[PDB]
This record gives sequence, C-alpha cells and structure tokens, in this order.
Amino acid sequence: IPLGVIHNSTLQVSDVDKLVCRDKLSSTNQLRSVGLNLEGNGVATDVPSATKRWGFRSGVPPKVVNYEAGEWAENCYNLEIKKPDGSECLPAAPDGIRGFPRCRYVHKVSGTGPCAGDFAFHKEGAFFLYDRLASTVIYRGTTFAEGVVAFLILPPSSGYYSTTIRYQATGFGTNETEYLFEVDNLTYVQLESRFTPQFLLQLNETI
Amino acid sequence: IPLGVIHNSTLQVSDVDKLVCRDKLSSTNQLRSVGLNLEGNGVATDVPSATKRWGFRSGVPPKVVNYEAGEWAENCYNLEIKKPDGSECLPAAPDGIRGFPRCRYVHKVSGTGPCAGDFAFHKEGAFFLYDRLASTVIYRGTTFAEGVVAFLILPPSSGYYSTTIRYQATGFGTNETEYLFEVDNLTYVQLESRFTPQFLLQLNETIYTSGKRSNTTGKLIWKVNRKIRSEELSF
Amino acid sequence: IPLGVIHNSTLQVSDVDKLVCRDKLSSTNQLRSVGLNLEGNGVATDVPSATKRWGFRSGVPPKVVNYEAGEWAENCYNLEIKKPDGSECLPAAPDGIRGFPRCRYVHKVSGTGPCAGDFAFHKEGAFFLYDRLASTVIYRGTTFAEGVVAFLILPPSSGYYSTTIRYQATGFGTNETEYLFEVDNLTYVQLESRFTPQFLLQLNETIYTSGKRSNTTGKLIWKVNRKIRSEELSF
Amino acid sequence: DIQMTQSPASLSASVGETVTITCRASENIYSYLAWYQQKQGKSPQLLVYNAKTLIEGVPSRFSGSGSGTQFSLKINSLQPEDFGSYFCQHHFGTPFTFGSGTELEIK
Amino acid sequence: AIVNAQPKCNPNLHYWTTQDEGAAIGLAWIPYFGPAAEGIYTEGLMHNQDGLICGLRQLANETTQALQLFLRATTELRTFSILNRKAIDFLLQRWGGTCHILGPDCCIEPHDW
Amino acid sequence: AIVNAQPKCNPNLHYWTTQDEGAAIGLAWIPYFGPAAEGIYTEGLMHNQDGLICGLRQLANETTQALQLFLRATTELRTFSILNRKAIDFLLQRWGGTCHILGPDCCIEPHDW
Amino acid sequence: AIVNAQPKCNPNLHYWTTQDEGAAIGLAWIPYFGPAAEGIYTEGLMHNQDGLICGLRQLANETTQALQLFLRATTELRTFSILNRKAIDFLLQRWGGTCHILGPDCCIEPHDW
Amino acid sequence: EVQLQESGPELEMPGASVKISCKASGSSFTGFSMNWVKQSNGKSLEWIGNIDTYYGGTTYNQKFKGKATLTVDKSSSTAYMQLKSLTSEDSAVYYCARSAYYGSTFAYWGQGTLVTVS
Amino acid sequence: DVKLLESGGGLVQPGGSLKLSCAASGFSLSTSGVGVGWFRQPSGKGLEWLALIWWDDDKYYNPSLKSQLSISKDFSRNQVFLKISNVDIADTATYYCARRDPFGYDNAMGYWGQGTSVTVS
Repeated sequence: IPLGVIHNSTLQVSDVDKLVCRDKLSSTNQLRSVGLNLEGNGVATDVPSATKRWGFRSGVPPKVVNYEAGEWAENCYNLEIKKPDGSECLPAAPDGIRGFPRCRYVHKVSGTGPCAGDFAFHKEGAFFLYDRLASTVIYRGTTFAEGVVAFLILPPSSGYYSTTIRYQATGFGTNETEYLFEVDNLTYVQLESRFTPQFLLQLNETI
Repeated sequence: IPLGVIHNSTLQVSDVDKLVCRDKLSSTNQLRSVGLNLEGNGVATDVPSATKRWGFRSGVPPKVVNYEAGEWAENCYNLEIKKPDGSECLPAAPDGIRGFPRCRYVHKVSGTGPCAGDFAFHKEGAFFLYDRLASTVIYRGTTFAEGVVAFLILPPSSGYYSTTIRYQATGFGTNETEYLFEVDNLTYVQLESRFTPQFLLQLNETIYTSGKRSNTTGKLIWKVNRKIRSEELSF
Repeated sequence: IPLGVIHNSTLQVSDVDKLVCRDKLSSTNQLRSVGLNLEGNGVATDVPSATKRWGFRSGVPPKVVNYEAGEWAENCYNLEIKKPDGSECLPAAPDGIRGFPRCRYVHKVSGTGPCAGDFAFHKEGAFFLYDRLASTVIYRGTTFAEGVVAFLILPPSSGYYSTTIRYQATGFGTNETEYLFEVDNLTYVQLESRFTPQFLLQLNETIYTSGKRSNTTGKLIWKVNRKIRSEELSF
Repeated sequence: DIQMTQSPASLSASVGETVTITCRASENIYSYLAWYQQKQGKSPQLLVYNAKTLIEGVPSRFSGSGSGTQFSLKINSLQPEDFGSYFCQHHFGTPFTFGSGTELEIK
Repeated sequence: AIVNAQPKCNPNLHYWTTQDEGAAIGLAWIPYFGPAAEGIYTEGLMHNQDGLICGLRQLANETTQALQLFLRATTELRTFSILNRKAIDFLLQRWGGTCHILGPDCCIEPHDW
Repeated sequence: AIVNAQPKCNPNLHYWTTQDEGAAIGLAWIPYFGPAAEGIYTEGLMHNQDGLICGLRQLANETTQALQLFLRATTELRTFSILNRKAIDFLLQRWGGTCHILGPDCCIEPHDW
Repeated sequence: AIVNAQPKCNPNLHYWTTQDEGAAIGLAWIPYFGPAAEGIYTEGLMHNQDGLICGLRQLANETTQALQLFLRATTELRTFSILNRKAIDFLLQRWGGTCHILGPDCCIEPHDW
Repeated sequence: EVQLQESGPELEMPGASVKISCKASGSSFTGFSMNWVKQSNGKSLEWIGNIDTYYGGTTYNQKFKGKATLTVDKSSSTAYMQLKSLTSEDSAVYYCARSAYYGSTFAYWGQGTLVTVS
Repeated sequence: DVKLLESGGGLVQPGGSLKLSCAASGFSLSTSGVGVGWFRQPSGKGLEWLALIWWDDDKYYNPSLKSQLSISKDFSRNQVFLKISNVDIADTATYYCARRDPFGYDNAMGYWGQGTSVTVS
C-alpha cells in the first residue's frame, strides 16, 4: 500500500529504495490517510447513477477503516430500504458509525423492493465514508458519502445544515428502481437524470 | 514472549541480550505468529479424547488472539451442546468468527448434558483456532481447530467441501459422556477409541446394504466395537 | 500529551524539543499510563459532593481509555439510579467492565429522580476508573473509582472484600438530591456531610443493639443530625 | 543528607509586632518544605507544608514563603499564644531533616 | 513525481478535519463543557497549488487497489491502524542495513577535521 | 523538574497491579487452572519518596487536559493504545536528523584511534 | 539453535494462507467482484527443511505459556496486535544506546582509508 | 449555466481607481473561488488574481502592479476587483472569467467591458 | 391533605382481569419513605389488605391474592397501579388506595383515596 510524500511541489510514491531525509518524519502526526470524494472526479451525482455504482451483492462480511478526514461532499445518501416482505436490507450501521460531517446534499431513500445482496459493495470499490470510518458496505440510516482514501506523508452552522432531497423507492437493488422525491406528503419526480439537488429544490415552487 | 528467529538453518530464541544484525528486520512482514495444528504433535483425535482435553470450567472471561497463516487440520469440531434443561451451553461465537479455513474432517456434536463450565478451557491451554483468531474458549457453532501458536522472525472444492462425522452426545463435560455417530437417520457407534473419520466413513457400506437399515419407524442404536457394526445388538 | 520522565529524583515533562539520552527507552515496558485516585487530591468523598462533581449532561458520546496499575481508591461508587418514569439512566457498563480492583469503600446508590443528562460527565474531566479502563462517563452497576491519569517514562482478602455503604436516593443529578443509608432493611440518615464510611459503619452500633430496629411492618426513616441517630425523628 | 538551618536563633517581639523567620537548606528540593510551632512542654504543630501553604486551623497571620534552599515564615501581628519553638522540615523523600530551630521571645 | 488523475478533478478541496489545535479555555477541554459533536470539526478550502489535488485523487485511486486487497486480508473489523504500521516500516527500512558513513543511510554528516 | 500539585496530595501510593511476573507452575499459566479474576492482581505500597507523588498528581491533572483533548480527537471507542505511539514518536524524534558525529544526536561514543 | 519438540512431529505442513501476491485484475481487488470469502485462502505444503518444523512445534509449545500469560495480562478482548510491539522493541533495543563504532550496534561499516 | 455579469465600458481620469464587479448567473459560484484575468490593449491574458467564493480569501498575480482590491459578496453572488492608479496605458479588457485548473468546473465572462483612461 | 384519586374498572365479565390505579394529585410522593397501598372491603367487610408500595422501591402483597396480583408505579406522574389476573365474583369489592397519615412513624396508613368499587356480571 503506497503513500505519497509531499515534496518538491509533487506527490511521490513511498516505495523507493532510499528513505531520503530531505523530508523528515519527525512525528506520527505527519501521517495522513485522508478521504477524497468520489464526486471530485467528475463522477455523476444522479440518484440512479448512485444505484448504478452499487454492487448489490451477497458476500464476504464488511469492513471499515479508520481514515483522516477530507473534502466536503456535495452529494451523499441515506437508506431505509427493505425487502418486499418488509425484511431489513443492508446492515444497520454499527455503533460509532455516523454520517459524513460535510455532505451538502445528503439524499435519502425509503420504501421497498428485492434489495439484492447483503453487503451491496461499491462497484468501483469506492469507500463509503462514514465520519472517520470508511466502509466496504452500505449501512442503513446514516449518510454514506462516496470516496477513496489517499495516504500521504506531510512535511458555520450551514457547514452541516445544508442537505436536500429525500425519496421513495419502487423496487430495490436494480437500476430499474424508481426514485420519487417526496414533498408535502406527495410522491413525485422520478429523478432519472441531470437534476441537481437545487434543480430539485426549486420544484417546491409548486407547493 | 520470545520469538524463534530463523538463522543458520535453525530456530533461535529472540530474547537475547544482543540484537545481531546478521538478520535484518527490513519490514513488518517478516513478523510471524503462525498457528499450528495440535494434531501435528501426535495428539489423539478420538472424540472422547477431545472431551478429555477440555476443562469444562466456569471462569475468568475468554480472550482470543490474532494469528498468522498455517497448516490444515484433519480433525476439528462443531458444537450444538446444551444443558439438560435445554439451556445454551458455551457462548455462541462472537461476530466475525468462522470455523478454521481448512479442517478436513470437522466433527459435529449435538444433544445435551450438564455441559459443565462456562468457557470450558483447554486443559493444556491449547488455542482453539477459529478462522484467524486463536481462542481460550470454545464457541458454539464454529469449528474448534485445536492448536498452538508460534511467533517467529522471518529472514479444489475439497479445500472446504471435505468434512466428516456428526454425532449425538449423551451427557456432556464428564467421563461418562458418550457420543453416537449418525448416518441416514440412524444413531449408532459410541466412537469409543481408535476410529478415524475414515474408519467411520467405510461404515457407510452398511447404509441400506450391509446390515443395519431398520425395517421400523426409526433407528436402533448399534454399539461400536458385523462385530464392529454390532448388528442387531441395539439392545 | 506530556509524560513524566523519572530523573534526578523528580518527574520531568516529556513535551520538550530535545530528547536527552541520559534516559533511554530500552523497552516499551518503561512506559506507564497509571491511574490516580481523585481522592488523593484531598477531594471530598461525600455522596452529595460526588453528585456535585458530575455534569449530568446529554452529549457527545462517551469514551474510555486503557490505563496502568496504580493506587487503591478508598472511596468509590456504584449506581442503580433511574429517571422518575422508571427508565434507565446513564448507560450500562460495556462488556468486560468490572469494578476497580481495590476500592475500599464502594458506595452504592439506588432509587430514582430526574437523573439529568445521559452521560453525566466528570466536571473536572476526571476519569472514572473501571478496572483497567478510565472513563468519561458514568456506567451503571460497576464501581466508579473517580481518578486522573498520568503517563510516565520509567528508568489480604480485604483488598477486594472491603467495601461499605449502600443508600437510597431521592431525586437525582441535582443538589436537592437526598441520600439515605440503609442497613437491616432500614432506610435512614441523610448523611449530612463529612461522614466517613466508618462514621456510617459506626451507625451499625444501632443494628439489633442500640435503639432503632423498627417495630413495624417496615422501616421508619430517621432524619440524621441518639441525636445523630435521630431516634424517633423519622418525621 | 540535606542539611538545614534556621535563624535568628531567637526572635524577641512585642505582641502584635509582625515577625519573620528564615531558614535554609543544602539543596533545592523543588519546595517540599514545612514549618512547625510549639509551646514549651508541647508537641510541634505543623504550620506550613509545601513551602508556601498552611495547615488548616493555622491563623491567617502565618505565611509560608520561599523555595528550594531558601525559605521563610512570617507571622503578621504576632499573638502571645504564638510565642514558641519553631522548626523547618525536608519533605522531599527522606531523611526528613529539620531546621536548627528558633524561638520567639516577648518584648 | 506522480501523474494527476485523468478524471476531471475538482480544483478546490473545501475540506474539514477533526483537528482543532489547543484549548483556549479548560472548559473546552472538559467533556462536560464539550462542543456539540459537530463542533469538533474545523474547515477551510484547499487550492490546487502545484497541481497536488488531482495528483492526490490519483494517489487515492491507485492506492486503493492495494488497500482493499489488504483489507480483505485483515482480521480486524474496523482496521483502526495502518499509518502507524507504516511509521514502523519507515523505521524498519531505515534500520539494520550496514551504516557507518559510506552506506546510503543514517543521514550522515560530512566528516570533520 | 516539575511543580507539585496544589491539591493536598496524599503521601501514600498503596497500589495494585495486574502484573505477576513468572509462572511457578504451568497450571497457573493454563486458563483452565487460572486464578479468580481478581486474583491476577498483586499489590504493594509506594509512598511519596522524593516528592514524586504530588508532582505526579499534577502531571495527571495537566494530563487530563491534554489527554482528554486527544480522546476527543480519537476514533477508537476504548482507546487501548497510546504509549506505543509515544514510543514511535520517541524514535521519530530521535531519527532522520543528520547525524555523523557533529549533529546533537545518536549518543555518539568517544573516538578511538 | 534450539531443541526440537519431543512430541512426534508431522513434517508435512499442508497449509493455507491469506497471502495472494499480485492482482491480475482490478475486479479481484473490488469487493463487489471479489472471491468468496474462503477464496482468499491459498495453499501449499511445507517440508521440514533444516528441521525447522519440529522445532517450530516446540516453539509453539513453549509459546502457549508465554503467550497465554501475556494474554491474561492484556486488557483487549481480541488482542489483534503484538508483533508490531515486538518490532518496536527491536528498534528500542537497537537504538538510542551510545553508538560510534566501538559499541556493538548500528551495523557499522569498515572504515574508509 | 454559468455566466458572469458586468457594467458597460467606461473612460476615467488618470489616477482613477475602479471597482470592477462580477456577478454569477447562479449558485455554482460558491465553490468557484473565481479568477480574474486581463487583456491590456488586446494583449494575451495576464492572470490577475482570485477570490475564494466561500471564505473570501484572495491571491494575486504579483506581476499585476498595485495588485487589486479584491472583495466578495457571496450573498449577492458577486465579487469585486479594484483597479488602482490608472493611466491610459492601463486600458484593458477586464475579465472576471474563471480559469479552472480542470474541465470539471469553468466560468467565463463575455461582457466585453473595458476600462480606459483620458 | 393529598388528593389521592381512585381509578379502576366498571362492570366486567367474571374470569377476566382488571387493572386499577391511583394518583396523588395533592402530593409529589417524593418524600423518602412515602408509602401508599391498597385494601378492599367486599360486601361491607373489614379492611382486607391488598398491597403496599414504597417510593423507596419496596413492594408487598397480600399473599392470598398475590398469585393474581401485581404492583406497578410511576413516580413521574405520582401513580400507583395494580393488575389483577383472574378477576371474578369473589373479587367484587369496594376498594381504596391509601397513604401514610401521621407519616413515617408506626406506619399509620391510615390516609385514604376517594374509594372505588369493582363488580362483575
């Protein structure tokens, strides 16, 4: 597992045949494992695209990893989904797991469908980012945040109050699922593509 | 805790007053804590002997320890045993516990008896090896994999499909405890001594064929010793 | 986080920019994280003062920390307190928690009141010392052992069996709260102030001997000041 | 052993006079210092501990002072009951060396 | 000296950390008087100076292949450590090689006279 | 060289530990034959030799601030480790500076010839 | 140079590990496309070259006492680490001692002339 | 879609200072940390500076003399640059266009405003 | 002066079960040692004991009825309750809640609820 050293204005991979002291690891607090938002790669934010990026697979048990914090996410997700028989789907978050601190648009889903798999898994292998613990699995309830962890060697209420767009699901674990925004106890807006959370927010001009 | 260092073709104790650099710890991946199968010490595999090796004691709380990769086990055990009142006996394995990766013959037991103690404990202190965590306690369900652990300084379907012999227990945690092999909804064979899982496997020559095969609503319990089979000796 | 080096017969803080090799960390076993008894700072042990030392606040979730061997605590506390609707108050201790190894006088409380907050909070930021884990929060059941922790760089049945004093609480988490000593199924004595466990132990001079001993279907609760005993002063 | 001394060997004073006593020691012990007082025929009473602080029930008149090898005791507005022998002591491990002693005298 | 990710990298990292150096008052330190849980966080925004942000995204991208393979091999549930181990291996790769002056280690100072 | 706590420090460290060096018999070692859970503890007494306790109490007092601020920064629930990291930083503070002889490091021995 | 176990020793260590060098495809790397959990295991059989295995069994036998006594002293439930600490003490015993040339440390290179 | 807004071109007396203004066509500006660039007399662009759109922090091209006053008014979705000590040789097209490090974001200013002096 | 208030069932079928309750509107019941309790008087009968409840968390029952009787309380609302399994015609009675009256010495309870009754059919 390579780390990037910050030196001479560039990142440098740690696997070199000399640990040159041009940079000094004077303490353990120069170590970093900061998360990065998957969205910062130009990755689509469509609610269906998020589903398109999730594996929905039964599998080897989930793991999380401690990591250094990170960039704000514009979009993140919450899940209440259950199997059509009302069975719980996807494990509930374990104690000490909580949603990412700075997503500006946490999205939420509820309703039922087949909800295939048990540990879902990210299709890119991207970590779910729950606070300081990255995850291989989607946890129920709490905000997921998509991202990856970088390891590098170092040489106000709105910050969390922003968040929009909660919706029902028709079916689950497939990209055939319908997502419907809920407003004023009405279920409408399929969210199929190209709608920013603000594009969706302005739709309340009809309420 | 001393570690064996591999050097000059032999193991050496790491707990010495000089850290000679003839061996270089270039990385943490030279570290090892490998598990070893208890069975590789010539230790008996009789199901009764396994019972004889466990303490059956209430006690100070259990611990497990992380350990390194190691040898396949031929014999290991799974347990459903409960107290005579049907109470659970021995804690269920903790989350993320699974049976040892490569036991070829995991034995399983069911039925009830006094099932003395809380964590049992190994009488030799040998570790149960569940997956990659060694244990001081027997867990319900998952495979026991008795074994020991060494710390040293470094310089296909059958891999999981193999597994044999399931049996009932009569009583538990005492010398009077008895076990009976079960095949084809028949309960027979006390497993008294010297019977390999394969010794037992060849006895499936009796299923619907060479003796046994009740003509009644259910099983009759033949004694292990046709002499071995103890055909028609159920009572 | 500073650690104290023992050198030249005194402790020295480790948060300096120079690491003098007059002291050598030859091994990790020179490190310590020892717990200290809060009481060793002259801190009051009155049960009301103990309540005065806790925040009674809902809040950011609790944490505990592993800590080293250390001095005995003379006074420590156990809690059964619940909110006025009979709901649980203060989280139950986490698995593997047990009372501190040497408290001489664990004080136990029972009864209900508002019991404000969820995590209490030591007002000094002092850590409750449960067994080997220091805590930011009060846990139900097991002994509190209030104390503080320092880190260092190093160069008989009564030890556990001692413990006295159990009492009722009226209200909780506020300084209007009342505590009543109970012996022989008799609830008595608000504990005023400045009463050692031994002072209270001396009150058992009244058990089946000097006065008290209610003659009724149950206990009468005397109000403490025979003047102290407050015999016949239950109302 | 840490050595300790006190002076003046005696200190005459009128009642209500403010007085001080000083003491010294061979080594700086980071202020683990103490003082005592007694009437003749009576046990010493701890007055001061840890250099600058007082035992409960000691009058406000008293004050601890100094650090290390040099320290002092002051009594503001001295009272007739306070005339007596005085001591200093080492609290930094053992032996707990005492000061040479002083005594108040009435003017 | 590594190449920037080929995804369109976001040039700014508005970011947050749990770090908050110091304690202006001891009450901030006391859990009883502690901040709402979200108050521990602090924030600011990175700018892509020297091209580092997109390189960072690639660093994460590449590093995660090794990371998750490792995580699959781990037995810990929450894998709370790693960088600490890396610090250990930093030192292990700094030590046990021969090293007086001649060897390429120990940051040896030029010889004095 | 630190200042003693201004609290009235208790002069005594009567203490307990889980330490019990050795194993006179292997049965003591075997969990099956292990001591009652409180039996692992051993005890003895220390006292304020050389003024150490009260300085220690102050160290602890100061440490409750530094430690708790750190604990707020931790993500582990039971924070079982810390001193190990301190050992790591002992070494990190001791290593990677330039160091032949001239630098103020590596505890250099007098030179033979 | 240590003595082999007096138990009979089975030299053939048919064995399994979670090690799997390389990653032919990134899909193997992705948990979504990852192998069934038992698939991480790989296998082969050790042969007792240089007599090491029977000695290893004795090492383990002796270790059951050393280890378990330590485990009793631990406060962690699942004791996920240990060897890392051992690496730390390797370094602590190797470093911070006086060390120019004369001391038996620092793997000193022959002097240049 | 992102667009930037400015007042029409103007002529000023020498030694003038000018508070250049730029307004976003939408909310996307909040993460933009907008850049200013210049074409003196139709010259190839010179980077001028930037203003963080969330915190208002700024940077500048030290080659641009007298730098510029740089301010932000996030509530107005607007930001400003101030010209200083102007002379006729300083006439330029002044851009609040944002030169993104990457294609992931972008903004530009088509208003065509030029400040001139006489 | 406590407005202890009765609560209970109306006419019920025999062989059923009934929950009864009371509350101290005039008093918090926060004093330690407050005792409250129940008794009944079927057919003009004397004070058959039913239960004793202490705010000190002590409970007592009349053993003859105890097999079908359970005590509950709720300090936040100054409440006391009884659950009676198997209510039938033998359980029809007038009923009362009660409280210590001299209070805290020699019991003396003494103080009464409004009085209620239970019947079956």
